[PDB]
Amino acid sequence: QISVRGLAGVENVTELKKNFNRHLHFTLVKDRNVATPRDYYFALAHTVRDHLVGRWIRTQQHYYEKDPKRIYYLSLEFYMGRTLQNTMVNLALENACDEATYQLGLDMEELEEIEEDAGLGNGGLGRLAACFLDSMATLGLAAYGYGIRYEFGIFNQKICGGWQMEEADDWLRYGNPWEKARPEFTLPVHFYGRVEHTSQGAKWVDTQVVLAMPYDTPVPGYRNNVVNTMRLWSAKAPNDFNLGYIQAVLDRNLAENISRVLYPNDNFFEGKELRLKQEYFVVAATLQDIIRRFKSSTNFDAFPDKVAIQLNDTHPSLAIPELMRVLVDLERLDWDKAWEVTVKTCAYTNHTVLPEALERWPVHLLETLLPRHLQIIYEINQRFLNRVAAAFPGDVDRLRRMSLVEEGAVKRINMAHLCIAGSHAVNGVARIHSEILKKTIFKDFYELEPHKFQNKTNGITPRRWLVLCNPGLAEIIAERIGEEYISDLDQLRKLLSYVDDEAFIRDVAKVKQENKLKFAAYLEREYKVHINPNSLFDVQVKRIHEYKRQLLNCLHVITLYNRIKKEPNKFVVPRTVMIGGKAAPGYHMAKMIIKLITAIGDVVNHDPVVGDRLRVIFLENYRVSLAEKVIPAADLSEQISTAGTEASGTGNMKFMLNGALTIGTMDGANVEMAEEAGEENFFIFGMRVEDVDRLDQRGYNAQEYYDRIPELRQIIEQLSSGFFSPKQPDLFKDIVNMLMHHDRFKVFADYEEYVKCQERVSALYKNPREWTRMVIRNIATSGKFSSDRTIAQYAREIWGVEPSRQRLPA
Amino acid sequence: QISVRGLAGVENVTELKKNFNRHLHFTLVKDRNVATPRDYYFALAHTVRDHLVGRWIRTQQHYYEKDPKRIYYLSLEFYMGRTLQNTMVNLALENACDEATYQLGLDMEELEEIEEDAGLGNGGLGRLAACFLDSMATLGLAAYGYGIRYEFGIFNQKICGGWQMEEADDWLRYGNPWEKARPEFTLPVHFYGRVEHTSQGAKWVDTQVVLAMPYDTPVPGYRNNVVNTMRLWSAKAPNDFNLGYIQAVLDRNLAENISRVLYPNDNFFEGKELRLKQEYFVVAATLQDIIRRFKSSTNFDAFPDKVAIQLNDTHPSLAIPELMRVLVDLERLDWDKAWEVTVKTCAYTNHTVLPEALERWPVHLLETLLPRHLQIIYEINQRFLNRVAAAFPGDVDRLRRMSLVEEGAVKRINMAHLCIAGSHAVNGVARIHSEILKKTIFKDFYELEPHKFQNKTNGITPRRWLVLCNPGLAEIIAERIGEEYISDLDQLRKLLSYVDDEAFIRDVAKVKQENKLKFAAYLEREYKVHINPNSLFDVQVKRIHEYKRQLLNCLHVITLYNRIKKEPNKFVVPRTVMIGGKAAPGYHMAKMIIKLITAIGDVVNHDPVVGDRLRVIFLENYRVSLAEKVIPAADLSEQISTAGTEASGTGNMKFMLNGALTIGTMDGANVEMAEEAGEENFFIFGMRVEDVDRLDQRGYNAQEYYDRIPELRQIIEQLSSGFFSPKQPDLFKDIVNMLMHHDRFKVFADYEEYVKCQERVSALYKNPREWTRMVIRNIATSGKFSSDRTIAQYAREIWGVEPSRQRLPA
Ligand SMILES: O=c1cc(-c2ccccc2)oc2cc(O)c(O)c(O)c12
Ligand SMILES: O=c1cc(-c2ccccc2)oc2cc(O)c(O)c(O)c12
Ligand SMILES: *Cc1c(COP(=O)(O)O)cnc(C)c1O
Ligand SMILES: *Cc1c(COP(=O)(O)O)cnc(C)c1O
Repeated sequence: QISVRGLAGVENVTELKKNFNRHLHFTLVKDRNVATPRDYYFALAHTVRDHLVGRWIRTQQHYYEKDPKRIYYLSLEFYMGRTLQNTMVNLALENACDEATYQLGLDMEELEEIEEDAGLGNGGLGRLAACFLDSMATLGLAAYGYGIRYEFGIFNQKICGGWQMEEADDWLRYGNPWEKARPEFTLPVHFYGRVEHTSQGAKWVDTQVVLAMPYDTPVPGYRNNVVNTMRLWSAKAPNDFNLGYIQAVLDRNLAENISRVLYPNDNFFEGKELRLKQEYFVVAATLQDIIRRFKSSTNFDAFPDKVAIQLNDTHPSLAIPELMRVLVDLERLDWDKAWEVTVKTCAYTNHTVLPEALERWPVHLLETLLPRHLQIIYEINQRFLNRVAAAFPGDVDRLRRMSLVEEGAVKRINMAHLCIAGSHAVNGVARIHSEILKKTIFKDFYELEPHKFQNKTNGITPRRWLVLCNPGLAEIIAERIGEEYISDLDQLRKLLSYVDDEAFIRDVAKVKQENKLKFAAYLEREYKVHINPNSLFDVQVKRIHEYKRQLLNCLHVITLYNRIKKEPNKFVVPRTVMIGGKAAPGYHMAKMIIKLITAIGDVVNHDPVVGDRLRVIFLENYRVSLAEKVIPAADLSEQISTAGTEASGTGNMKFMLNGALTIGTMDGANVEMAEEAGEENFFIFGMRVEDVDRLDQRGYNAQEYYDRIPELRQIIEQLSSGFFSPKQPDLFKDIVNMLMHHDRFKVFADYEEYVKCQERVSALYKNPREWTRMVIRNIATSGKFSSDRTIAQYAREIWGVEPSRQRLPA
Repeated sequence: QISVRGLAGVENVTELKKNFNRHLHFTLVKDRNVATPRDYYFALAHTVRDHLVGRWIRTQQHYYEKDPKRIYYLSLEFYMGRTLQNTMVNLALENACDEATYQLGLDMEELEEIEEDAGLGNGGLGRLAACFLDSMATLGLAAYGYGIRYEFGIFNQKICGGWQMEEADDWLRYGNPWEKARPEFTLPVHFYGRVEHTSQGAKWVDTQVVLAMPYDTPVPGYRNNVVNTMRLWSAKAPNDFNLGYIQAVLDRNLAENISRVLYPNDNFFEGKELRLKQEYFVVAATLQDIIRRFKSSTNFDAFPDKVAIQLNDTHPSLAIPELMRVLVDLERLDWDKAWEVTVKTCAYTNHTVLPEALERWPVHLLETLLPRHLQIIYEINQRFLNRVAAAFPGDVDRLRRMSLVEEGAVKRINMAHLCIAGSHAVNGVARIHSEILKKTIFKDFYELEPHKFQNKTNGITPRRWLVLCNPGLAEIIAERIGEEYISDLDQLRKLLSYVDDEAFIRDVAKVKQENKLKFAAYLEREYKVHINPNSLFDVQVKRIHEYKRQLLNCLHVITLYNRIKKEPNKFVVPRTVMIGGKAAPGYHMAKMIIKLITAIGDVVNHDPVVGDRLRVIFLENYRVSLAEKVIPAADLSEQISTAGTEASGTGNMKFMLNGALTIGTMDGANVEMAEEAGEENFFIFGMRVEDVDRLDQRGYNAQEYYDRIPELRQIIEQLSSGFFSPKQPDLFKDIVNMLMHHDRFKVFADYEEYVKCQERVSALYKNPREWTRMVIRNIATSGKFSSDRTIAQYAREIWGVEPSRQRLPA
């Protein structure tokens, strides 16, 4: 149908049909009389997977012979979403499979909808990992993602009476045709036990063993025939485990719980033992696999020339003392040489400055669980602090601030400090965030080793985030500038020369229109709710947090509502306000915010005076595959975190790429995006970082805003007095109370500027031609935010490897 | 190579090679450079499985169109062993696969050794189920085996210091290429809850739900292109299960424990709640599948014309009240019509008279777990006892004896009584066992309903138990009488005309010789132990029990030893005594017997005066695949249970078929085997049933035997005084104590006759020609003990369906 989806060659189509029928018969053991749509999905998945395997085997063979430096991307999260369409897109099979399926009388698009998300992450950090794997394969890097094969990923969110309920996400129930179990490469991981000192050094003894079984998933590059591996470990008990009889067998569950479930906290540290076991399990099994591969080429001097380990946040920070343990305890290198190798191997990416996200493990946990690692940690600390003492003699406060060991009722290890001491590079994830690392929370470390600290602004894959989810937009762009921009997104810059082209303005706006009709329809089918597709689609989708200020958005929604009620007969630009995202299960406040949103929707959606001028929708179960649908359909992207709190964001980038305008604060990558498009092409408002700091220095007093802004006061009164909750008048008193007295995120301080700026958005939307021209300027300047750019910068400035666009042979 | 293994056609061999390489590449994702022997096994398994699927789909389609009466064989155990070779044999692919593998430079026989046993049973009862499935498919019956997919089958047995240690049997670790998950046919099973009575009848409410997910395994008939299904249920939690968050997810394990592990008791009842859950889980999920299939043809009158349910022991006895529950509570039939349908549907096979095997569930367990079933049970009981009252008026003792409810400190349900009341047929498993059911333990039931009680003597499949494990013997038989005997074992009778044929005597004896060399070699390789292959192979293999009298065998071994020590320079026929089998984990006595055997082996195998005249080997980890190796190699089969205790046996039949002579009591099927071969062709000794009864009537006093038999006294003194355990002199005092004071199985009463009869065996073994002639008479008369005969008798006299040897089209 559309060109970017590749060729439907006669031969190709015939082969796909025959392979489909082969899998349906031999793999699924069905005929056409009994097959369900699910059977059909699986037959297609197996047919497509068969095209990946030869390329997978050739790529892995290529790395064996050439022996390039290998990149190991360690993460507790890989938020992959669906694999089938992505695989078609990257192998250029999309149109052929469309044709083949059509001719067997099936709708490929219906079969696509049957695949479960691989929801092995919370939000930004795990989706980033997924984008990075795509980019590493597209750039020909010898890269491996390593993580945990959780049996249950992020919970499925159901809204019941306006409250979130969590259901287990049983994503393996029907099988995963993408993974290959590799039970032959099972490795032991040790826990508990104790340290004995011999003449022969320290020995870690009387440990409990858990086995780590790896599952490999192929990661295809974009049309280059490279297929890299994502390896996820599963926990299995040893066969002599516990070994009355029955209970010993049933107790195998305690060891296998390690890989059972993803912790569903986004940007929040919970100090539970099972989480620490997860962290150690992935690090220990991964390092042994790393060392094994290196030995198949005694001489550890070359180890950092052959290996890079990237730590995605501090979650795999134990890689540092684990690598020391192996080099010192098992390979018998002396301390200083081991440390040298460790530092040159490891690099740390920080993802947040929020203090509640920082991992600080109680010493007594590490003592019981990983006694040897604790000793290595104290030793790292001592040698590190001796270096601080020598550079800053007499500065006793600096020593206490920089210690890996924090004093207190409970002693704790600061995992961020350990990552910094034990890495040759530390990066933040957007320019302002990296600056903040240098000026505030890692200032002391920056003064000791300025050379360690770098920026690598985040990006997103234009494969998933444009060609896959927005084929119509991909197509009208390709019609003008060709197809090359897909692996070279800077080429979108060529579109600035079409900003005054009537046919292009028309086509951009038509795509948006088609995307909106398609989403409006999807809302009706799967969730029985009726929207005006001529309204402005005002979207905020992301995890529910106080720092993300879904609450600021609510205040605006209520403001529009109160303006309509006051002047019912005035014209207003119609809007559909869509907010979606999951709350962490024990995050009470986040759960109250979901409930407030549904309560506003209960009042606004049923008021006959409002008509179809304003609708408030809560998008249930927000996840990667819902993002693929709602983002192409958006007009306005809400990115309204208090300046200084969103390290980067990546949602902001998805929407820029897909033809939405942005209203946001100067936070995170919003700053770079505004600089790329021009500030006049962006809806910037609110305090800057400097403003937040000024306000904190004299004290934030929310009452001042309440006293001076009558629109704001009316909103608070409505909330307090039961307007949004007639059956429980005081239902929202925690929200009000927090806003008036305990708001770390300064919702009221940004309210006036926000509402004003929202009026400018409305004014521009009345003028379709100028809106679409500003959109074109956004899309045309989104090149920088390709994760292909990000990855090339990690490769050159951290890993010391050269990216390559060369295709391997077919 | 050998004819019975089928044709190696040029085309067939070429296709197998290409399919092998396809699976190695696409299914296993390996090339020849990285593949392990395990990879090679899997490639072959997938290649062979592909030949089963078309036949599987055609067979199941055939049953849909013809709609024959369907047989449902319900069992908590299916002891399948390995599948690959059996599948080749039944599809006539064996020689082609041999050729194909050879040409790719692989030894098929090495790859065969890599497959794990499917060890989903304890012993005789579960192997019987496996033989029956083979026979049902060979006879063209529309039959389904239903059971539980246990994650851990019977434990792997390791001998450590002469003691059994149990290790978990993780048989799915590497995947099972034979099964097909069928997650779309998942069904709910209910537990706990309570009964409400409406005007609308009783309703079972507030239950916990566990889901039953089915896995299907193909069962191929012998060269008839029929492939039947074995469906095993796995337990899964519902997604809203429990649904802090993490703990709720981890607690999913409590529901999934139902299918985790096989209870490793053979012929012993342990009244634990988890076992009752297993029993209900398989019955509830199976009945719903049965009813569903029946409805896809309101009218339950025809239900027994379309369905037979065979209960393999009382383990699925809850099928009876479950079927009542569904008919009465859900379909709203009146009681009497439901009962009529239930009785005509169900049939019960009893497998033992040992009282410790009888299942008697405490009322309080059923009350909590299955409150509605308990009410149906009391109602069944009441109506049943009213029928007894009317036939035997005034006989109040009969009422108490026949009750389904036993009185006592703890009230209990007698599951055997329930099976009898609720079945149109009850059978024992050998002629004497069925007679004993009529005369002793079910006498009262037999007087009420004589017509219910039948015999169906057990048999074994000559596919696994001859062609597969003993191809050389199969071949020299086929050379004389052709190949037809494989599905018509009565044709072995034709061999009596070769009893005086020198070439045939020579070939029978040569096969035995080859089998012994092959086993002698296998002992050396895999277990480092050195045997004389010119000795008599004296084998006792079976579960370790007191009733099976491994101890009587030990006494004989020690007797031979003491005779050699007394007259070292006398000639004796050399023997290798091999004893193997597992003990139930908490069966202390069974565990002491294993230890005694190893202790005798410690003394006998290291005595230089004995030389290679006597060896005592404990065969570790006895299981189906070890039986396939040791049985073809045996000369003498020990079947020496106290008369009246072994309901049938089936091991006895395997050895008869494979050219061993038998020494045994008149117990079980030994009686029918002796009657088939002629008593002069069998080594019969010991008390008959009548003798045991006479001895019980006046009191068994072991001291009398000790006082009168000096050989016996010396043995007891040696045991008592530490001869077999120098480091712990009193190690065997429980054994001695039991033998002298508390022996229910009368080991001493049979000792003298046993030793004498063992001398006759030795005398015949000195005369190779006459030994082999007696062997020929055994093999030639083993026809009756084909499970094809057994199954044809169940089909005609219980199920009311006609067996068929017609082949379905290819
Ligand atoms: O996920 C959570 C995130 C945050 C949070 C608060 C302020 C700023 C950043 C993150 O607080 C929490 C507090 C809790 O008691 C809890 O159970 C949680 O799961 C969270
Ligand atoms: O499996 C068992 C079999 C028998 C047995 C004893 C005499 C006749 C038949 C069977 O006794 C037992 C006693 C136990 O205490 C025990 O834990 C067991 O597992 C068993
Ligand atoms: C991109 C993405 C995120 C990150 O969104 P932010 O707005 O950067 O917080 C979270 N969840 C999903 C499903 C995503 O696709
Ligand atoms: C046949 C068989 C049995 C039954 O043997 P008996 O001598 O009848 O008790 C038990 N275990 C295995 C592995 C078998 O093959």
